[PDB]
Amino acid sequence: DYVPDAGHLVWLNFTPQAGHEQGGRRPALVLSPAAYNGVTGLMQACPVTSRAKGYPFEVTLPAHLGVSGVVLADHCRSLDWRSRRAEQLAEAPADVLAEVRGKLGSLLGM
Amino acid sequence: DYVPDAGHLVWLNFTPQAGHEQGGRRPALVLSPAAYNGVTGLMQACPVTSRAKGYPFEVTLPAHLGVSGVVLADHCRSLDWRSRRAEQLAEAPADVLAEVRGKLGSLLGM
Repeated sequence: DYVPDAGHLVWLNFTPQAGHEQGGRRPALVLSPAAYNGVTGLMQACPVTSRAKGYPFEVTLPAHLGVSGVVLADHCRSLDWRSRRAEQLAEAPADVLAEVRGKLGSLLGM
Repeated sequence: DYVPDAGHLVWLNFTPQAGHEQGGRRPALVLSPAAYNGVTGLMQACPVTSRAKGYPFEVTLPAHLGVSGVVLADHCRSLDWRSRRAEQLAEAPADVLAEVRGKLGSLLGM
């Protein structure tokens, strides 16, 4: 009965995807709250990749979480987290969630 | 040489998708700016349906844009717009963009 909540890092399959969208099973930083995620079966989450290109939209995860890679803030997507088999991994610190949101917000024109 | 820009309504294939994610070929409201869209080949956009479910995160498109329906603000996702074959259709008015952004921002925890 796990419902991802905002700030959770979950393992999720980003496949299926198209083109340059992130694919593959990897952590994902959940941005939407569990109340939405649980009522819809969807969530907004950003994939984490170990193939960091060092660009500013990549938000690094503190080593303490045990989740390698960077959050690709700009790659946030509406995801069916049951279909994509979300599995809880960890919880990101508030500052990572704030940085990802600020960067994604700038991308979305907020 | 079209690069989608923020506020554009484009026709796009939301397939491939998983599960409850919005699929199908339909309009999309682009939120991210062309500078990003053109450098990455990705964009953040929300799907449009001409058949509203009647929920608050739908944002109705005004008449006379030649694209009708509602923008599903909560279904925004990072999309490879070349893979999904974005075709420019129209430009949404600033108030639609702002309402979509405000709704999506609430979803994303901003």
